[PDB]
Amino acid sequence: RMSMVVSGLTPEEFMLVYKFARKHHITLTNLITEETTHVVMKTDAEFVCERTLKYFLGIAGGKWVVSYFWVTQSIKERKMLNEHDFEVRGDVVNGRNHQGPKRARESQDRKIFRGLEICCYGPFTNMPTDQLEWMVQLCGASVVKELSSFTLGTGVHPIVVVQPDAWTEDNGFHAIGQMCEAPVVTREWVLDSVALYQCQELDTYLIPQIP
Amino acid sequence: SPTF
Ligand SMILES: [Cl-]
Ligand code: NI
Repeated sequence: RMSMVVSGLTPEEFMLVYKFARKHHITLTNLITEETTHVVMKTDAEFVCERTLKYFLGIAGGKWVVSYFWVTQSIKERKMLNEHDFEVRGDVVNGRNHQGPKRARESQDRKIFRGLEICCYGPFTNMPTDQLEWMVQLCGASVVKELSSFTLGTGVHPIVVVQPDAWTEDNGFHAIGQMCEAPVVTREWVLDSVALYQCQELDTYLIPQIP
Repeated sequence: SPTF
């Protein structure tokens, strides 16, 4: 049926979503999972939201990513309006009009990370690693745990993803190209890619490797 | 939630 999580709300606001859920027999939970059908975001007047994990796992799963205005309006009009009509256009980083969630809902047959082996390497922040990994699998990539366990051959295309911020070492991520043969890039490659639901030419994200 |  319908199962919701919310992102960016206040308790007051959450309470309104709850009232909504009660009226319409919609399930409402704290954590996002496979079953989650909807992701309710705090947006501005033009449905521009912030980027949060739920936001990403939302698009990645092709869930409904809908502005909080879906709720209040539905309450205000004593009935449940169309998700179609309140969907989030974009975000405060990737643009007000990119229609990410849209694409997704209609691309579950060709996922942006078809034929990719991704290895999320090293420490991350604000986002547990297994979640970033879950993210990329939802997009069709294949997760790999250790640099040395990329699937050699040609069949596939490997990629190492790092978040430089969270490192406590001097010269050590400039030198991944020593222990494997994959392009290296920042998390922003994935997040950006998932936001837009477009595969971002590695170009802008590559990290330079000590020969 | 953290934002990015
Ligand atoms: Cl937050
Ligand atoms: Ni190729």
